[PDB]
Amino acid sequence: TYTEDFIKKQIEEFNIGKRHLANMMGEDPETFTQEDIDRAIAYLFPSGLFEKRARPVMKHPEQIFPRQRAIQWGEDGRPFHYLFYTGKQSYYSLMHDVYGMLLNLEKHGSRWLIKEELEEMLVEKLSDLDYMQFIRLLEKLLTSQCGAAEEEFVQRFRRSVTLESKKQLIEPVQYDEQGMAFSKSEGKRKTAKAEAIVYKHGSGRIKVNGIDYQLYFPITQDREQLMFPFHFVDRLGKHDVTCTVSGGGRSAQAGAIRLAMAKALCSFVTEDEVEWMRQAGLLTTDPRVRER
Amino acid sequence: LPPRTEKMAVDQDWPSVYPVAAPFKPSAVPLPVRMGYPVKKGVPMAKEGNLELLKIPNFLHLTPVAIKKHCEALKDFCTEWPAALDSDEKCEKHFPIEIDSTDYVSSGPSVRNPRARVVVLRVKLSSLNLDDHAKKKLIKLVGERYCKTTDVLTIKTDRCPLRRQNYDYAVYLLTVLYHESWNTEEWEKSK
Amino acid sequence: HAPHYIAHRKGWLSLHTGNLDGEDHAAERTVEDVFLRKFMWGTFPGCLADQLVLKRRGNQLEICAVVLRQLSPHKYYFLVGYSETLLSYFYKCPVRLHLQTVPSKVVYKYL
Amino acid sequence: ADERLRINSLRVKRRWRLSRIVFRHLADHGQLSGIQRA
Amino acid sequence: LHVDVPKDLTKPVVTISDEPDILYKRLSVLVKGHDKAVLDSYEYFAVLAAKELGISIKVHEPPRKIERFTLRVQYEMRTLYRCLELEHLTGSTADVYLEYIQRNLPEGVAMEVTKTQLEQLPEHIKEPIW
RNA sequence: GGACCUGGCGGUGCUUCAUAUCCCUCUAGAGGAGCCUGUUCUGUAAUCGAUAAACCCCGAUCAACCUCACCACCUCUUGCUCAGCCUAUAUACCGCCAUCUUAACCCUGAUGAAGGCUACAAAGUACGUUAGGUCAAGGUGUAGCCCAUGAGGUGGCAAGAAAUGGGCUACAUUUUCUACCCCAGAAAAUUUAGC
Ligand SMILES: [Mg+2]
Ligand SMILES: [Mg+2]
Repeated sequence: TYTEDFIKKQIEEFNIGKRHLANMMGEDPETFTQEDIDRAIAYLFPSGLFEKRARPVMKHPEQIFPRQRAIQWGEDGRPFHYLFYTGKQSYYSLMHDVYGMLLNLEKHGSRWLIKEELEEMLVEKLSDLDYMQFIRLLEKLLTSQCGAAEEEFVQRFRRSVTLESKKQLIEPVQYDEQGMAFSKSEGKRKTAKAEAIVYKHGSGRIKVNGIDYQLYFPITQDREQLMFPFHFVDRLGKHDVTCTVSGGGRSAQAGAIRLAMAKALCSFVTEDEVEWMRQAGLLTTDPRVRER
Repeated sequence: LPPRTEKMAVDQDWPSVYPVAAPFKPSAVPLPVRMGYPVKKGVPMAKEGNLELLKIPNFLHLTPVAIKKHCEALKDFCTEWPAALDSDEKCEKHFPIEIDSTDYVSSGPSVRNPRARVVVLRVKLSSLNLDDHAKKKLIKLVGERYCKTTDVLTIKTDRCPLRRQNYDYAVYLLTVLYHESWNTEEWEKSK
Repeated sequence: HAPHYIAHRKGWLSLHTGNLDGEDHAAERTVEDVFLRKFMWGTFPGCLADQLVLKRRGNQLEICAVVLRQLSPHKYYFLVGYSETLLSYFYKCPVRLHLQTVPSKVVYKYL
Repeated sequence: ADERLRINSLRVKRRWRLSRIVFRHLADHGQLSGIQRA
Repeated sequence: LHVDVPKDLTKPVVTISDEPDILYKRLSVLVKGHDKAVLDSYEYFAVLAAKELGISIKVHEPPRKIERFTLRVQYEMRTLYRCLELEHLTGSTADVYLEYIQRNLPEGVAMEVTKTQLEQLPEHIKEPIW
């Protein structure tokens, strides 16, 4: 257990160490920031340990120490909160506020806050059923015609689902010396590695290692694989492709070229079409390779 | 006894505290640095007694101020690149031959490395005064050592133990190749 | 910490280039490490709080050891001098010691 | 070596020089440089 | 030292010889290590020294190599790279820079310095023998 | 002897479902041919034996007059070096595999044994074992023999039957040969594994 005196001292040592590190790096201590602390500690004490928390850290003692101690009543003994004797003053105060807003309204991409972090916000342990009751009240408040104060109040209790997998990197459009717009991309299948350049305008000519695609790929299966990207988005005969493939075999080279052309063609199509290609599996590297 | 970090001022000359590469000394480093995967409801371990901080190759003896203050004193040992050689275009004009040699720095009692003897001479045939027959003969004689795309002849010598001996061997090989390319045998008449 | 944290949470006690790709004499370095650890643990019996750190830069050989405060400082100085000279004439390289005394074993957790 | 070669001309973890058990013991402790188990 | 300072210091003796200095077109320093953070810190150190000594430096990262071997119990070794190409530096500048950065080579990191000296054709090869 | 409380039932059957291992489902073999072979039986005075140790001379392959083992005759010895021995012992120990055994508090019942939950909430909160195998990728000891468990000479030792298990070869029309590296021309039931 960490006494408040202990945390006070550690704050002092952190401040003096911050000025010391600022002196060592030559930066001005007055404007020296926490990002500077992290960067300087990484430089002075290099560590490639994969666990980021196992690497050297000099953070402000407030973030490190889990010491908490909240006083609920004064010297006279009177509790500060009017719901103290319930034992869950924070939770019931929140419920009271929500019910009052619901009364007022009656007179007139994201996820719900999970139980443990609701406890963290309230700094009070709570059960499953009361959490369900609170979530039901929040849903009821959403159902009503929530005004401003209501929906930022609800937004206090809604986290962000930052797992949007529609994050394909659209290659920038480049321009050749002739002024023609194009886009370059890479792809890999087994040991085959391909790099394709797709032109914005063309007549459907594909050149594989300087050779026509029907001559470089005698087998119809490879030609169908080269078709799949352009056909999926209804632009066969509307682009020119210049690709270079190396390594692997016939099927691996065809798959790598397909991936490269799809990733380069992402530039000239709409975001919806990019998502349709992604859901069709045209923009994912195949990770299946020979096993030892 | 108390650590000497307590006596260090906030405006000290840090390079004097760590003049050279030295291990992490928690009684000498005035930082409250912590490192270690914390336990449940715990904190990363403190520096005093931390073997993990002692295992890092710390760069405390190389700070930006220390680096500047060192390389400012080391300027006296340097010479100036000839300003006439502004780019590689004139480097390949005034100094045709390129000699590549490698040194290896490992850690141990022995400084020897078998790979330090290799020498690579690179010269563009266009820099050598060869007529049509001479260049044909030299190209056919060298074989794959000549790359047609780059017009460069690459002679790699590693037979001799030392490196000066291999450099001399490469020079002698180039000398013979040139002289024997500028020679026509009675045999060479009827190509 | 378990062995599967050697590159995640734990580190490497001995640090040398010999094991890298293309570098030679890995087995020689390992044999030197084995003897060096045995000789330190026998020259400082019950003193080392935790394992050594055997660093090597050029021909240098730094033993960054962590010991206790139980022996008298005179004995520590005598042992440092003896072991330094013995190892320097042992390996024909400039060996060095960096003893770090701690009040007691720095326990991390309990198993 | 030279003498025996002349007549002929006319005609386990040995990589690290450790016992196979010991190499596991050393490598688990992190003792070997760069030998991380994966 | 607030008052007690060395009054004068013995600067080392650097004599300007008469023999012409060597010229290096390129100098590739490939540093190999088991740790990426050490290589990044050493890259910062070397680059700062190169900028201050007037040397032209360019850094890149050659691909990492993996040695996997099974004794079942399976072990792995990582080799990460950082390549520093210095360009257009004379013999003395290159020698002093290399001495500095090799004396300050961190633990567990090896180096492979490739020097490409510029030389002239031998006088024997200027004209054919008659 | 009356009434009541806690049970345990090393519990017994059914009911409902979780119901994964394992079957069924899929793929390829194995049943044919020719060889070499492991085991078992019987045979001889003897051993059918073993080639980091023979022969070979496309690939392989049998004895080889080889050689160590064995049978029958013999010989050498203070000799190699206070000699020599591919002897025994884990039924000596470790090393390694396998067998088997194995807290407090607060309320309720009249302050009895005893009991304490309802969320639109009603008292509950805080190791041994083994005549075990393995001395072929490992060690430490302990005993044997020493005119013989050491060293040599002479000759001899050639094996047959089935019943079963495995291994090596070719086995094709979705084939084969040439040019090419894919638009050509000519020929002709049981049962073992895996996903
Ligand atoms: Mg036994
Ligand atoms: Mg027989």
